[PDB]
Amino acid sequence: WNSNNLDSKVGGNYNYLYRLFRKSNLKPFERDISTEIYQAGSTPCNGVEGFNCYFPLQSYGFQPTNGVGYQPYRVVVLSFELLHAPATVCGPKKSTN
Amino acid sequence: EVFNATRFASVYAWNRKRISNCVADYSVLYNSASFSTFKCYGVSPTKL
Repeated sequence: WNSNNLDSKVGGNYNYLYRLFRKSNLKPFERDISTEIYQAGSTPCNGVEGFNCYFPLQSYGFQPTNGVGYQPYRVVVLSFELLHAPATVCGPKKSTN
Repeated sequence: EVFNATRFASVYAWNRKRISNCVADYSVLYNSASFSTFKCYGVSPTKL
């Protein structure tokens, strides 16, 4: 869903970043919270960024004065599996007889 | 000749060179170990 007053701040947005240049591809069902610097061939910096070092965690820039394509969108993904346990809205059904 | 020449031009009238109907490798331009600063925006210097 689109958020017009929840994440749309006047002074930009710096708490949300996205990986763009790192070579390590995030496989499904995994997580990586490492904040490193992209290495381009020689001079591996990974924290001492400089000559031939790029910032992969680019900023979004959420502002309420931008267009519909630049507004923040709060995204929630719901994964699961089946044939293991029921839920509530499944159906109210106890032992009948 | 664009890099190694006898003299260069100014900033108000600089040299304009177009690379057409040719092919080159950007691997030798990176391991020269002779450049002071190297910035390459828009694409990675090792994946272009």
